[PDB]
Amino acid sequence: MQTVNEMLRRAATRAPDHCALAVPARGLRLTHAELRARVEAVAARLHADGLRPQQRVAVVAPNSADVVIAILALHRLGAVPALLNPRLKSAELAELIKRGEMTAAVIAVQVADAIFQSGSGARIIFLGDLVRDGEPYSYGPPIEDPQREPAQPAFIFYTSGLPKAAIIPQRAAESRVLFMSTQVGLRHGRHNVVLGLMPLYHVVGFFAVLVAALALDGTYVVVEEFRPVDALQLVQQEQVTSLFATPTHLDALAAAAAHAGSSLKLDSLRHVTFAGATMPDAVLETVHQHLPGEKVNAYGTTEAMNSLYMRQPKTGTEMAPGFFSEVRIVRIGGGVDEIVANGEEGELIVAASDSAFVGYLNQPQATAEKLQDGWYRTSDVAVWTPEGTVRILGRVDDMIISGGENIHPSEIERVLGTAPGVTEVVVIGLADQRWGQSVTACVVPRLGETLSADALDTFCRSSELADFKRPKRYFILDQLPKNALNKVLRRQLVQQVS
Amino acid sequence: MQTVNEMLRRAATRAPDHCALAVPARGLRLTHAELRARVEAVAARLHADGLRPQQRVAVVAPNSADVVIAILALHRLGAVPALLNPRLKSAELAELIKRGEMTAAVIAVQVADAIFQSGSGARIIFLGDLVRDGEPYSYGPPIEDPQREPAQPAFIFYTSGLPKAAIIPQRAAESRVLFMSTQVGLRHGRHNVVLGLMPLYHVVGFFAVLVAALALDGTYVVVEEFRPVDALQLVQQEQVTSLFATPTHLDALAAAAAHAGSSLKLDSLRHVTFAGATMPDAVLETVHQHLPGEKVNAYGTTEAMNSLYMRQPKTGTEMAPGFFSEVRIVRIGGGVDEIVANGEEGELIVAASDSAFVGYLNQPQATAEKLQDGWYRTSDVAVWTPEGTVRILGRVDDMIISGGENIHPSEIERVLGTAPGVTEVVVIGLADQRWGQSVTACVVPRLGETLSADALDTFCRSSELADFKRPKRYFILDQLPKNALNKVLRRQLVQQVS
Ligand SMILES: O=C(O)c1ccc(Cl)c(Cl)c1
Ligand SMILES: O=C(O)c1ccc(Cl)c(Cl)c1
Repeated sequence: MQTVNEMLRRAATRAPDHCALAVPARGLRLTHAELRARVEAVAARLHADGLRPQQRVAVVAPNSADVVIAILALHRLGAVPALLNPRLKSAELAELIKRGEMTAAVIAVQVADAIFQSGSGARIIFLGDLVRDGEPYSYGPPIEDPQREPAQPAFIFYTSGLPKAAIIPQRAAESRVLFMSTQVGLRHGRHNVVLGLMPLYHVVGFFAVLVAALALDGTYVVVEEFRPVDALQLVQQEQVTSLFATPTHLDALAAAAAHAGSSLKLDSLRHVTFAGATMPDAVLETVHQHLPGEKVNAYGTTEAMNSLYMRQPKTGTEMAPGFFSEVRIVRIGGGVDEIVANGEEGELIVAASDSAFVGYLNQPQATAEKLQDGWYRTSDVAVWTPEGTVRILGRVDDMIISGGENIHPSEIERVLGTAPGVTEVVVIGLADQRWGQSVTACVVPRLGETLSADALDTFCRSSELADFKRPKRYFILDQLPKNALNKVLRRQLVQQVS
Repeated sequence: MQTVNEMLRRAATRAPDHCALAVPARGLRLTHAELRARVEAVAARLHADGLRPQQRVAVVAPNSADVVIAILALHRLGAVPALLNPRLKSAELAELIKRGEMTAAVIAVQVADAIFQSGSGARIIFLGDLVRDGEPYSYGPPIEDPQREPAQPAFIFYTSGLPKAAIIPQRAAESRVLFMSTQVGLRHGRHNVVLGLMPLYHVVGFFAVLVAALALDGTYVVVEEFRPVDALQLVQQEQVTSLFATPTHLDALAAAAAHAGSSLKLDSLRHVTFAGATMPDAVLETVHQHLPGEKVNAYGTTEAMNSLYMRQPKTGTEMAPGFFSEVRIVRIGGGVDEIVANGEEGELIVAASDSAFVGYLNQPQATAEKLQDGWYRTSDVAVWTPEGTVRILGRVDDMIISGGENIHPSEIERVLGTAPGVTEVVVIGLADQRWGQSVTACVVPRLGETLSADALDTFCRSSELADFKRPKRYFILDQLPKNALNKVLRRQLVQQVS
């Protein structure tokens, strides 16, 4: 295998004086050699404080040169980084670190108060005490490089109840990186300038963006806070070659690009990648119109990384498997061998091979639901298009079944979201009748505007929606319950209105 | 890990009806699904005949759809293919199969007589008895897929005394393929049409060309016999996207392209790759002038596959390490830690990691000379250019040392090869004086022409060669002893003239 540490180590020998990390904000740059030296010193220092291989260390911080150093430091030492969204509640993080039987928690954030106070036996470490603006606090001699095994735990990332801790084995790193090469077209070389828009607590943010940038002997441009025009300036100033960004980021960037024109020079940008299954047609339309480079839509999971893709996508929902991947669509709640007839909907399952997680930390029931007989079960519904591509319909858990009929709220949400006066819409099935459940739309109006159940129904009737798909009821609301990091709490909304 | 068989298996699920193998000669095409079915049937059939996993099977055949089937069949069964240049002597092949304690030999070639007659206990199998023009002889039920281990032997390839049998472990396949992606820029997709110019008994021919083509869900175009204009027609007719070819092939192709013009449409060709360390400037010049696509010079070995490269090369001798690779230049005949001062010549050594061979079959002395402390020793001399790239000088074994001075015959050969009237030149050091050895040129004249020691000396004196580098003596010959498959027997030549 080639571990993260090895990939970065090897890169450093090939390009020791090339720029690894650029923070144009802080006027900060570090070469590959310089980035190693800090990874080594922060490593030795943690090791001098008692930290040993295989011990789990929480990391809770916004993106920064300093957290990159700390994370690779931890990995280099041998410890297992558990990367947590800093947007979680104090209560939630404290609980996850408690449940994770974690040895320490590297933080930058009162959240510190909470950890102490949860009972958890985790030594609270402030990121600024380890490294500041790329400058580490050094003490102790250099340390061993511990032996790493292919199935051994390497990194922990959390899913989208509470988030589950997916364990990423050592042998997963390489294909978690190289799919950026086989699917997206990135190649080895110092031409590589990669914009760090994706957060580091997400597997794409970490493997596909940070580690890929360094392992191809390129440069990772750190972004602490996303501002659309600022980011487009970075593309121009840094000669950015690729960006991987969220649907929301791209909408921002496309419109700023449009309301710029050839004001900004974006020619260096050859790759614009995104997980755009949930991306509305209109945004995608603006992406092709107003941003340069080859566009690649990508489908993946925390659990198995990349499973599908499309170069130059027409819709955001249909994609095909790439290198490393093997995929099936099976009857919902059936065995991994129950393939569906072509054109019938089912669950997307992907082979659980090198890139796959080895289980959810301390949750073997969840694991046995998800890893069956060598497959990973996405919980996503899909259909095989006549063109031989996979169309993603929505989550199994959001699927409304009304009068014995599969209805996917995301479809309806895409239609309703275009209705004049609508700012947000979530479609849910109410425990009810006609039967099983009834299609219900919950809609927030634009600032100042009214909405009408009647007018929205009229709008739907003029749309493409098949009859049975149309909402039977409308609730107009000032707000949707969003404390799963935005993400709507579909379950909790149902409770609120029923 | 992802083994050859797995890479091809997975591809077949993603692209079952896409064309895997095209033989435009025989008007033959096979989809990925169809190629699996024959691999399975030839597998079961060999297994029904007694063949078991880990048993070594010799393969001696020119390139063809049929040998591709047989080789993958053997691999799929579990047997270990030992691929041998069909241009070797009957005596030599019989001896290698004897030494290789090989269970059977799949052949297409009197060579059959010799094997029987060498004592060797190897069941002689004619390729036409297993599969004919893509059509296999089937019998027996389908068979198990045997368990494969990362360090377990997978394939045997022979070096350039007699050829040594380098054992290629299961875990080597992936990076032996994916360097075509990280260095050369190939990406996954059915756009991939790969021209099979390289022979299948060479690791590039096999991993970088055949397996890469199929594993990226593309098409391998079979070429039984290389004809320059024919091959350029194939590019046009088949929409070839990449070719990997020898220096000799490219010279042919460039001149045929030139003596064609836009007669031939070559636009589909995006990648022209070559191992061009020994490639003369003039040929390279014609390659950039007359062939399209990005040109990539690549350095590699049977033992460790790809170790260096250059996009858009200016000379053929200077290259830089890519993804997977780690490299050093050490003092000749010294420890792997004896790095040289920058600008001093030494031996190129490359880290022995996933892609590396695990040893030479039945030759542990040779192995211990070659695999030391985690490195693979190339036996090639190199220098680090001030630009931070590796300049390959020539083999350690051809290096002439005259008056305590390193002289590389390939350099002198490149100069002398341009001298009017010279068809071939080999430079050797004669056991002699001034001292140690004396630089001697052996030159074959062009058909009908004379050569003069005096005129060649005059030519050299007008060249770039530093004084001490100039040949002290000239032997004009009608022929150079070439029975190491062309390749000159430098040792044997020395004997002839001394
Ligand atoms: O969380 C996701 O959507 C996700 C996770 C991993 C990958 Cl590779 C992708 Cl393309 C998407
Ligand atoms: O035999 C060679 O020259 C050779 C072997 C393997 C590779 Cl990858 C290359 Cl680029 C060249």
